[PDB]
Amino acid sequence: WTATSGSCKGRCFELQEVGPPDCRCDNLCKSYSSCCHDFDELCLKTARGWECTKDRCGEVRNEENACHCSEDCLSRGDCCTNYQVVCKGESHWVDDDCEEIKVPECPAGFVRPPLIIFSVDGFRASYMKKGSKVMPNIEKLRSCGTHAPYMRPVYPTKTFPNLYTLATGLYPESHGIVGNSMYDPVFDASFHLRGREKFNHRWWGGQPLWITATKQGVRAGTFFWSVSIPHERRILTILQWLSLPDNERPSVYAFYSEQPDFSGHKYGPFGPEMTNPLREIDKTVGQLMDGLKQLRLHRCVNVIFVGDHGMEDVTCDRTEFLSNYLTNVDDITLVPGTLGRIRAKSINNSKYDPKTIIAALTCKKPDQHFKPYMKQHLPKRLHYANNRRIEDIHLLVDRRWHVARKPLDVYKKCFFQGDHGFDNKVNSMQTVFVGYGPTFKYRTKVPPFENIELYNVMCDLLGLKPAPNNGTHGSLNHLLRTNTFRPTMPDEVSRPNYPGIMYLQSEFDLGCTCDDKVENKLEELNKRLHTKGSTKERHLLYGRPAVLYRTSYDILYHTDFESGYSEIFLMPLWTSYTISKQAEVSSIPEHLTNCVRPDVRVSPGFSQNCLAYKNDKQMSYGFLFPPYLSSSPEAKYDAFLVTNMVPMYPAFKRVWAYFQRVLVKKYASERNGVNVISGPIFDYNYDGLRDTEDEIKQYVEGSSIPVPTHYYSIITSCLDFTQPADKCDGPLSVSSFILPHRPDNDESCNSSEDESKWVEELMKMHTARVRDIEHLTGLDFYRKTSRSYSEILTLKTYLHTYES
Ligand SMILES: *[C@@H]1O[C@H](CO)[C@@H](O[C@@H]2O[C@H](CO)[C@@H](O[C@@H]3O[C@H](CO[C@H]4O[C@H](CO)[C@@H](O)[C@H](O[C@H]5O[C@H](CO)[C@@H](O)[C@H](O)[C@@H]5O[C@H]5O[C@H](CO)[C@@H](O)[C@H](O)[C@@H]5O)[C@@H]4O)[C@@H](O)[C@H](O[C@H]4O[C@H](CO)[C@@H](O)[C@H](O)[C@@H]4O[C@H]4O[C@H](CO)[C@@H](O)[C@H](O)[C@@H]4O)[C@@H]3O)[C@H](O)[C@H]2NC(C)=O)[C@H](O)[C@H]1NC(C)=O
Ligand SMILES: CCc1ccc(OCc2n[nH]c(=O)n2C)c(Oc2cc(C#N)cc(C3CC3)c2)c1F
Ligand SMILES: [Ca+2]
Ligand SMILES: [Cl-]
Ligand code: NA
Ligand code: NA
Ligand SMILES: [Zn+2]
Repeated sequence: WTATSGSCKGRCFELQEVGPPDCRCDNLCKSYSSCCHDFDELCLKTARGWECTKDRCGEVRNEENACHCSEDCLSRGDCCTNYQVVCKGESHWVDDDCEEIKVPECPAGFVRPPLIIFSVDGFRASYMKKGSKVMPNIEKLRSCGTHAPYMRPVYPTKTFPNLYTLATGLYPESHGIVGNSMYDPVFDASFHLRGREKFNHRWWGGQPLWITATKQGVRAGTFFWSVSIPHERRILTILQWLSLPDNERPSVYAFYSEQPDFSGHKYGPFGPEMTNPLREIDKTVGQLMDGLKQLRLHRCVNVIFVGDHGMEDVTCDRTEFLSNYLTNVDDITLVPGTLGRIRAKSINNSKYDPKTIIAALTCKKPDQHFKPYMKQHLPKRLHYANNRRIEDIHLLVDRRWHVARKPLDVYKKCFFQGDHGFDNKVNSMQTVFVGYGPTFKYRTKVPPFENIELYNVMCDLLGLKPAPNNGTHGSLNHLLRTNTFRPTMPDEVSRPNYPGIMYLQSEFDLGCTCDDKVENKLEELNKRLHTKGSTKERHLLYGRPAVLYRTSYDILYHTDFESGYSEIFLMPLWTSYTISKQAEVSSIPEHLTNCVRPDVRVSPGFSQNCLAYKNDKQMSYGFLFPPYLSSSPEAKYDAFLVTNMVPMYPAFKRVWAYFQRVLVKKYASERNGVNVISGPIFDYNYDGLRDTEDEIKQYVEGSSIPVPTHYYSIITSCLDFTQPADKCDGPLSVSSFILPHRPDNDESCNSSEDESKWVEELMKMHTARVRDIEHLTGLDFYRKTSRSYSEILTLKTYLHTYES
């Protein structure tokens, strides 16, 4: 209940939220149906429109006008944004040459440059180039400020998950807005875009920027605008707040446009109808910049022009129907569209079975435009699993398509030509970033980066300490002129042991055999040197990874590779090796097919054994440093050490062998040498974080050998490919993957074909940031390069997408 009989007189767009049942006058009151009786009259004036004309100049103030052109409007702070242009011979900001803003140029009483976040819904990255002719204001921000050619949104590429990621620096699984639609089973409550339900605090985790600012004594304008407030009024309100006195004035502001997303859904991303919406956004930007210019703030304010997601071509006829797949279609609930989420229709139905639903959805039709996953099997780069609101069964839908339950859902709900939501690496989903102002760089292009990184920089821009978040603070220092955040490398927690030869062959009873009894002071001093690390600068090119948790591990050196071997998990945490352009691939000799060799540096009790793999009918093994890439027949023996062995399902060994035999060498050819760091990942609780030993759900049968959920590789080389990977003077180039360790290749519909037809496709889908591998392993990579730490942080956030 609201006592709407109070008044908005002198309260229009007040910053405090007034408590029920007293009537509100804030930019949220419309959404709560709680505005005072006179809110529209007083706070939503429209009389005479939004622009000054010559004949209004020097008018007598008339308080009913939307905005003013009277001589007193500047001190009142309520001129039309074009007042100075029309009435005072000034130029529009867009017509002014851009000139570097070397220092903030702020009016007295401004303690720091204010930040204005201009957020646009559905603004696809390619609009910056393709619409540049109709967006002169936005083109000026982009060209004169700092811009990325695109910015990567988060999955799902939907509005609220992405806006709240911008706000919090968190993945949707952590902030809680995991879709525009959600069921929370703990609260037994549903989230929808309609009504006031979405406003309930329980949906929104983490700490958004406006709360971060408030808690630390920086005042914030309100980030949510009711849909019925016109954009001209949003801009006027922000400009009015900016003329508040010092003590009362916010330092951070947000504007929001529902366009171009609204039209894009109707017309498709490049419908001819889309030019108008783009012009209109540009005009709104021009209003803001003109208004800042009037207030003498245009060389003071940092402006961020930022999108939430793009827009793809999607039409009703491109829908897959679960009714064509499932017999039981009425026993499921489906969240539909550009992603699918499935759960049981009724939690009383114990004939519900995820295993049979998944199997009925898997490679059933030759052109099938979606792929089913248990959420833990989704590419780790998506970070879309660790929340009770994410259903176990997920459908990744091909770009340009929808999934729906039954045909009737689509015609009793073509009425649309655009949509978004797809995998966040899809080009049509990429969105925009431009920063303009004293703290941003001048005329600077920066590589694409992920929207999860922005919260940190927004905190930097405002002098705030960010709340714990998923950005990597310092990874975007290259966007900034000043206010950089200079992180230190984390300290190593566990120091390695360096074991020498400590065990005789006969102390081992591993049930392994090797035909290795095939054997000089020339060639033995040499082998000893290798085992002492004489070739380590070749194979360990960026220093040893630091272990950031308490554990017990051994550094093991070899001619061809170096490893950090965990006595806890009985396998390497990491294995590092360099493969030059000239390296040659060989096979595993016939006599060495089943060769496994005890490592005389490591006790029996801290070794795997071959009996375990013989007895486990589901589990085989592979090796981390590939025997195929041995530098000599004698070196090959090192590759068969029990300390280089890792448990692998036969199905996964298909993938791994092809990567090791064929791809590594292909990457070395193309990249002029690669350095490879490979290892296991244990994430049984799918939280994106290294499991502790007591979190492991599966072992090689009868043993203490833990089964990895994933295997990773980090493949580094010289960004200037004229330099070989092992003699690189400059910046580095990286690609990584985190391949799921699965007992079948059901994910790959073409997997009965030759590995050359499907394995690299799998790998690309499981592309990763080095940073994702750091979280999953507790390791810190690139500790010793000649590069700046911020640059290394940027490298670590890099994602190789394979989009064109
Ligand atoms: C991306 O960035 C974020 C932020 O840095 C990372 O998330 C952090 O990860 C930490 C580890 O997972 C986690 O730490 C835990 O905090 C628990 C206290 O939780 C509350 O307080 C925080 C701080 O303000 C708050 O943010 C939390 O908010 C969560 O929950 C609310 C309501 O449910 C949501 O609104 C909100 O969205 C958020 O949910 C998300 O996280 C939770 C987990 O917190 C998930 O359940 C959701 O799926 C969702 O993703 C909370 O209100 C604390 O209790 C934990 O401590 C346990 O474990 C340690 C082990 O060292 C031990 O000392 C304790 O004994 C304790 O164990 C006891 O409880 C166990 C579990 O019930 C039980 O089994 C034991 O027997 C014990 O009794 C833990 O320290 C931190 O909360 C989050 N922060 C956020 C914001 O999500 C994220 O990891 C990053 N991702 C990647 C990939 O890098
Ligand atoms: C850059 C970060 C950012 C910018 C703009 C944001 O909304 C802008 C917005 N106006 N009107 C509208 O329909 N939309 C989506 C935003 O989302 C929210 C902000 C607040 C607040 N305060 C509250 C909510 C939930 C719905 C109740 C969401 C957001 F996080
Ligand atoms: Ca984990
Ligand atoms: Cl959704
Ligand atoms: Na076996
Ligand atoms: Na298959
Ligand atoms: Zn949309």
